Amino acid sequence: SAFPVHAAFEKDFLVQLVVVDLNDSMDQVAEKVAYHCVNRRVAPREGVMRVRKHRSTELFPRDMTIAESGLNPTEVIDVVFE
Amino acid sequence: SAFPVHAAFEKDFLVQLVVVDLNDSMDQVAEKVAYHCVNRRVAPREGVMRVRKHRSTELFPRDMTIAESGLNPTEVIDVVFEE
Amino acid sequence: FESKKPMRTWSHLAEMPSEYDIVSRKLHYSTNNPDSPWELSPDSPMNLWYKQYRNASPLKHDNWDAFTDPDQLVYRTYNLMQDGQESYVQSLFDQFNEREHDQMVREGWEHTMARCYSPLRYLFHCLQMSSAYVQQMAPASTISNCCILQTADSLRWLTHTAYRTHELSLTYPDAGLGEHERELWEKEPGWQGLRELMEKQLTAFDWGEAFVSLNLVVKPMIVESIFKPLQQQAWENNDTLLPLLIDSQLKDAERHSRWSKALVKHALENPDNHAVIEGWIEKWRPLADRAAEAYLSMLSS
Amino acid sequence: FESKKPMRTWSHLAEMRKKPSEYDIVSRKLHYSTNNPDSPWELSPDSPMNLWYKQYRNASPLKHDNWDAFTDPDQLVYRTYNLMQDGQESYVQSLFDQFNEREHDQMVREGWEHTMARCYSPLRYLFHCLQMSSAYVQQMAPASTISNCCILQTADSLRWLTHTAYRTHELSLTYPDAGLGEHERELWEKEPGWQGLRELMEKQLTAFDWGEAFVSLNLVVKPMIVESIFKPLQQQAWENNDTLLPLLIDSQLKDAERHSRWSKALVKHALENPDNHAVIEGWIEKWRPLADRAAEAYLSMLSS
Amino acid sequence: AMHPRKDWYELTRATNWTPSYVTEEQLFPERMSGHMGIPLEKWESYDEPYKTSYPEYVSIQREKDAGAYSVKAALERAKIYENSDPGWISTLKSHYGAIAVGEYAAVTGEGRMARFSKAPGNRNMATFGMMDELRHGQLQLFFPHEYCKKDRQFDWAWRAYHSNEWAAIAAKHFFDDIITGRDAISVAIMLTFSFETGFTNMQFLGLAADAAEAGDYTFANLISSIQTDESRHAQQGGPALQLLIENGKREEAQKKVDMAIWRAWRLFAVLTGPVMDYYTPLEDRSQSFKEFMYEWIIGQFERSLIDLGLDKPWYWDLFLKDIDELHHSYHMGVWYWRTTAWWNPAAGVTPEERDWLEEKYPGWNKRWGRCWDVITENVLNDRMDLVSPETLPSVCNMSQIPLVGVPGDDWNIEVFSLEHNGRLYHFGSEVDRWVFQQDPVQYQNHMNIVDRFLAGQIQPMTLEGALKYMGFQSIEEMGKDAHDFAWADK
Amino acid sequence: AMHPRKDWYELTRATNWTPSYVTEEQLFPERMSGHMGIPLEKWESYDEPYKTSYPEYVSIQREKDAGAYSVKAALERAKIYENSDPGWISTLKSHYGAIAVGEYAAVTGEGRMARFSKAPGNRNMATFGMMDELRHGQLQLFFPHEYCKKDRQFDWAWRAYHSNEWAAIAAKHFFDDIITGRDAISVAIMLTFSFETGFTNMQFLGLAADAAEAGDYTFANLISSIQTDESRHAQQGGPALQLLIENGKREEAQKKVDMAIWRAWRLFAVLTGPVMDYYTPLEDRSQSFKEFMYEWIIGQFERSLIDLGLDKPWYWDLFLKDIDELHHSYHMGVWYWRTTAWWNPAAGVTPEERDWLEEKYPGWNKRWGRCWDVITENVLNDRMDLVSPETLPSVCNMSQIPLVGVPGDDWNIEVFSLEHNGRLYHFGSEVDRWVFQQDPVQYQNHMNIVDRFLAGQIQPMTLEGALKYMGFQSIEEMGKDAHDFAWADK
Ligand SMILES: [Cl-]
Ligand SMILES: [Fe+3]
Ligand SMILES: [Fe+3]
Ligand SMILES: [Fe+3]
Ligand SMILES: [Fe+3]
Ligand SMILES: [Mg+2]
Ligand SMILES: [Mg+2]
Ligand SMILES: [Mg+2]
Ligand SMILES: [Mg+2]
Ligand SMILES: [Mg+2]
Ligand SMILES: [Mg+2]
Ligand SMILES: [Mg+2]
Ligand SMILES: [Mg+2]
Ligand SMILES: [Mg+2]
Repeated sequence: SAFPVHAAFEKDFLVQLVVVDLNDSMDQVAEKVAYHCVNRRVAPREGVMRVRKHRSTELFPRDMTIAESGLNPTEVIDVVFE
Repeated sequence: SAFPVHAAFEKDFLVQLVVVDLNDSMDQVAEKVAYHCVNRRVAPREGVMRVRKHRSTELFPRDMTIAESGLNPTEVIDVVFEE
Repeated sequence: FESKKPMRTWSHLAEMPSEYDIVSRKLHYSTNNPDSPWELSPDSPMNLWYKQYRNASPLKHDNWDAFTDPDQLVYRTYNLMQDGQESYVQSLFDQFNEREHDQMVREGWEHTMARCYSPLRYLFHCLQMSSAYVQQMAPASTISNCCILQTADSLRWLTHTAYRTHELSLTYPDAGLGEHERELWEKEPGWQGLRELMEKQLTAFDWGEAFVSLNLVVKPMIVESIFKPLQQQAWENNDTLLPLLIDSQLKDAERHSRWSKALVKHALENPDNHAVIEGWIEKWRPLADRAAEAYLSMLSS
Repeated sequence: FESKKPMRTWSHLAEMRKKPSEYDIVSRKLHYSTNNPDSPWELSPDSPMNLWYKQYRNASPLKHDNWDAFTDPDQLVYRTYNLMQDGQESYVQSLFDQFNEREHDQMVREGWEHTMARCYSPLRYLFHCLQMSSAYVQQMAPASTISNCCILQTADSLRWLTHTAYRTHELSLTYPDAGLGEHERELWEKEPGWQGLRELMEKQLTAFDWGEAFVSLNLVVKPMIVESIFKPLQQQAWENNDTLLPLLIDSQLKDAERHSRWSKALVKHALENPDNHAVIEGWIEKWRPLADRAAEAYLSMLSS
Repeated sequence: AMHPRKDWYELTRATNWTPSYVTEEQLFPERMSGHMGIPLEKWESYDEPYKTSYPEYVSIQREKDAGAYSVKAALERAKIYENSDPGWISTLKSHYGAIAVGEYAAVTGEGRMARFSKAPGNRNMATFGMMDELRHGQLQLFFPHEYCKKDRQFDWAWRAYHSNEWAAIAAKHFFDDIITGRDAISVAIMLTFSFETGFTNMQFLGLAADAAEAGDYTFANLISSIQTDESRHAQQGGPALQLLIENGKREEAQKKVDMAIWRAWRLFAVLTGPVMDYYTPLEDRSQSFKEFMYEWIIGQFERSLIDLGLDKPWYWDLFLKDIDELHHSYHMGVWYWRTTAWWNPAAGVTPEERDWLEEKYPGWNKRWGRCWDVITENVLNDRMDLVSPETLPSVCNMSQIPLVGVPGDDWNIEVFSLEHNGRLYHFGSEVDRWVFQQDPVQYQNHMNIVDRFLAGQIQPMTLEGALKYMGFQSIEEMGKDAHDFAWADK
Repeated sequence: AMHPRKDWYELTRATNWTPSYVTEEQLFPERMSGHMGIPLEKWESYDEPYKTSYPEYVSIQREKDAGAYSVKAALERAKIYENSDPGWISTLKSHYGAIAVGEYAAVTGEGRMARFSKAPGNRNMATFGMMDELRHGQLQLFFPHEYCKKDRQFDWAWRAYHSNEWAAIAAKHFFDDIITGRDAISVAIMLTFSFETGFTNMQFLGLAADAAEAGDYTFANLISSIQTDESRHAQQGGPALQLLIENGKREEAQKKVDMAIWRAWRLFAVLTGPVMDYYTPLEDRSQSFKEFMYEWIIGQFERSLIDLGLDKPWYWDLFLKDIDELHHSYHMGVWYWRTTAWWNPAAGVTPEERDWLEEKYPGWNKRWGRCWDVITENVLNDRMDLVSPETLPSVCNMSQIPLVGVPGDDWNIEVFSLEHNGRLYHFGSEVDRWVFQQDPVQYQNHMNIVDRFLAGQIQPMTLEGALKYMGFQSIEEMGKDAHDFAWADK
């Protein structure tokens, strides 16, 4: 159930390939993306990591799964705070 | 009354032109040569200085002058310490 | 990955280099990926062009890159050699002009030159265009390099012809020299065999057919049926310049024959290529025959 | 002693220049042997070579305030001479190769090989005399800019000698029974048509005054060779279906014309002193009759 | 005597004729010629401004090579490899890999014009162009060959274009688009006017100066020599553009220039931007990359376009903004993913260097500095795991370079995507997507390296598998920090 | 086709003939030809071993200059003058002054043979020799000219031979004796066999290596290029010696070799000896001057002489002793009288260097070390008056170099004098006196600079008056300590 996304993490300089799973929650998706950004090129922060379609203003629910999100493989997401 | 000699001073590395006077004694000639050698390339030494024709064994008397000596201009002399 | 020491030459050469090998060998990365010669859509127009006219050529070898110019020329040594040849031609032109050579040719020779010599600039430029085509399509950089130098040599001949066309016109201003050559190329019967031959040859787009038709048929015909007869006629008409100029051009032409014959030898390592090369020679030879015959009838007229 | 700034070029040029030509930098005022009129060379003033130079250079009737100011009109240096001549030799060597390939020599008119053996191949002696004579003017000339023209002219003479050696051998391959490469010394020594030229050169080679040497060699001998040897040989070659020789001679005549050019420039320089007109004219009148006799004898032989 | 070139030059390009045994279109098919339907006779007005002739060419070029090779030989004891700054050695490695076999590819762009251009003067100048680019390809193989014995990364002077290394794919995608993959008139416009006249001419002048500063006179001389060839063939585009404009194809001409300048810029930003602002020692930086773009590239484009009767491309303000930002992110990426490069990137973020960056790019520290702060503290704590990547960057489906933006306090990153014939494409700028849509058949089925990764072509499906796919053959070939992290010591 | 040189070469030197209109002796006067009464026919046996032809010559020499000048141009902005060690700069200054216009003088030696040698092969090879030395003179003027604007001492590249500076007089007295002031066969023997084959070949090879070590690749390349010309004309002497021996003139051949080798040695010891053992940085000394003389000059002479059927010169044991001693005294003199040189001598007597000198010349510190001890103490006490002379050294009437000996513990100095035709001459060795007596008419009325001083030719009669006479034109031109005495406080 591998599910590739292209993810841009808040305050990082690029978009990266992150392969997540169809049944991952958004919380779990954010954690998998953060692994490749936080304490590498982005300072660690308190606050809730949220996922959204790239450049959109609406956030996915934290416990919504990739499978029910309406996202398609290889679409671009942002991982942001608050 | 200038008189040119070529002089080699004991322990120096070369022969130099030194212009002396017909009426200079050999002592005075040795001092004029020494001026151009001692404390320049040759360590100062105590002792009487003597003059001889180059590579000669015989020395000129100390109070003999250049004119008295029969030396000819541009001949070579050694200046060496007394034995 | 493991640790490895530096190699003394390129990795592709190291398990076996001349200056020639170092700077000439295996540079066409466009042969690496059969379905995508170029780093573009596999169906981009130029990728389709190369897949048809290079990759799919009926002339086949598993290692075209192993071809070696028998003269092993590089840009540096080509210019050394050709500067010497152009020094020769420059002194030829300068000194023959000083002694008013063109005034001394036999009566009427200027009209033979206007008709049979000055329009060669069109033939030579066709060779130039054609050699550039074989350059860009050939499946090995060592082959392409021979074609580059041959393209340059063709421009060399064109330039010689331009210079002498103008110069001759200074002594013979009423012969149409430098004025009538396009019309002759287009309409004079003696040129129409050559023009038909080159128009058709320039639209043979398979790299192998292009090479065989140009270098094994057209160019040897030009040596035997144009260059050499022109020398003989010149001598007979007290033109001592043209044969000496052609001597230097024939040096280029023999070099073209030398690398061409070496490429055929390479190709024939695949026994299937004999029939393919022979088939193209048999196809093109009749056009070349007619080109020669029409030209020689015009030259002898 | 005072403090002075660096000079941008040599001190001898630094007044009138900031950056002279390459030619000036490497050619001008190099004969230190003219600095001391009593001792050209740093030896006894009466050493044999000092006596020679005081007599045959310094005391020449040909006089000038400033020979060093002479300038080669071509301003040639070693580097630019070799560039030029490598080109000319590429031309000639290519001609040799191509004419050999088409067996040019076998197609000359009947008898031409005998005219070549008699009138062409012994030119190696004449050309070597020119080489020797040019070297003499080199070593005696009172300015390095004059001497440099002479060096290059010595080299050109050797160039011509070498052409002649090459072609003598080559022609003998096609014509083995004409004495080519075998009889030239005897011809030079004993054949009437060569004796004018031989007498001329033996006498010219023993004119040791630098000025007389220059005038006899470059204003009399060498122009005669152009007019009475090179050009007639050229015309006769064409008439005999020898196409190579005239082309070869045209390359050699390019050298000869260059020699004429710097020679004319030296005369113009010399004539800044009006006394030199009579000196040069006198030497030309002295030597021309020998040169004319040489030409006439050669031409009778050529045409026989 | 010799007759002056001006008296016989016209006969050298009096070579057009009216075909009869084949048609004009068969002889010059539009797909290879790019004549846009403009008939033969109109092309005879084409006039190259800087003329030359074969005898002159072989004479001057003989002299040029005599110098270039004599200097190389005379300085072989200088030991540049051992005595140069690591920054300079990496500059050489990057340059030779990105350029040498690309120069040889340019022979084919020139050959395309030599055969298929309808303009006689173009066909002749392109013949000299074939020879020039042959020279440049051979020079830039012969010279780095000397260093093979010192360092396997110099093998990439030959190997890069034969590889699937990501920067090599970006170079090949660009050069196959503007040099080898389009018709003759497109090559004239995109290669000779937009790329060579527009970028490489001034770049090579800059690089030769840099080489002298680095004490590498063999390379300074080599690059200077190559630059003196440029105008002879780079001149071909101008007259082509004039001809198009005069014959109703202004918008077509503008479009090709627009496309080529942007594509050149993105590659230039990844290859040269980091060298100028980060690899070059601080004391030897005469100006910033931005100042260079403004001084030597942008203004020249503006005035050369106006002279032709063209306009500044539609994206000019985007271009200007990009010069402030793009190469800083590209540099960060090349360094963080240094193991995928065939040279050793210099981080270039010592305190004194960051002061210079702040001066040249006000606000640099609040942007890229935030990332380098994290990286720098990790280096100081010897957290090598945190300065080594474990995933791939997302890659532009046009430039083949990763998708970047501005980091830190002004975080802004934008991907421009496109659904096209059932496939989702991603682009690193509005202009790159536009280029795609201008000629989709050129691009649409191309797979970038991440597409191949996702499609199963790269095994194992890991960064390690990707390094193997990219053509690395030993541990030593993969990029490392140019200074072994000594920069963090102070 | 072309015919190989062996097929036609003989005809190029088939140029002797029997004169009729003048005599053989008129055409080839003994004073200019040096044929020693040997008739023309015998000279036809002369056979130069290494054949050359004109087309080959202009082609090869064209290539050599292409390289030499292109290297100079490409290194123009490398700032060698500013970045070289002072010892190297002084080495350059000394070299160019002593050599450049002397090379041009060698044209005349070669020209003497070209006109007056009775051997045809000699006359042709001498013609190439004229050309070779023209090259060398022009090269060695063009190359230092660049430095004039930096340093007035480089003016002496041109000025030295035009001056009465003492070392210039020594050089001119030697070169006018062996190159320009004798008959053709003497030139062949004394210049091409003795000096060029015998000394300059190995000297130039050594100097090119020293240049590379010093980082001066332009000069390294230049000197190497010049050395490649030497064999072409230096070959002329051997065949001339063989011919003399074959024709009953062995005694005369030996005498001329004996003379030439000794005269070359004394000048070599003053010009190159100090450079090798004192100017060259200690770390870059591969062998001592003595070791160089032994293993590259003396042994090679021994073997070449035996090969020709000649003997070691009578003075060989004196020669061997001299290489232990002479140049140490010459160096001391050049340094102490440095104000009279156009270069800046390096003292070369730091403790580390004195240790090396002691290793290479056991007993050095007991001898020359004693003088340097006094000099060093005076420098430390800033007694500049005591490290600058007031008087003139006595000068050899042959070599024109001052009369020296061994100083210190083992003091020994010997002047060899001669009364001749009413005048008293002084010589620096038994051999120098012997050379004078071999050919007194060459030498007898020459006045050395001290003779001139005593004859009232130099006013004022002081060392300062002498400096003016020697041609110095500013304070800057006069020699100073190369390191501004930095070596003393070490
Ligand atoms: Cl001082
Ligand atoms: Fe290029
Ligand atoms: Fe280019
Ligand atoms: Fe020399
Ligand atoms: Fe020499
Ligand atoms: Mg779960
Ligand atoms: Mg397909
Ligand atoms: Mg094979
Ligand atoms: Mg006309
Ligand atoms: Mg038929
Ligand atoms: Mg004077
Ligand atoms: Mg004047
Ligand atoms: Mg570690
Ligand atoms: Mg004092």
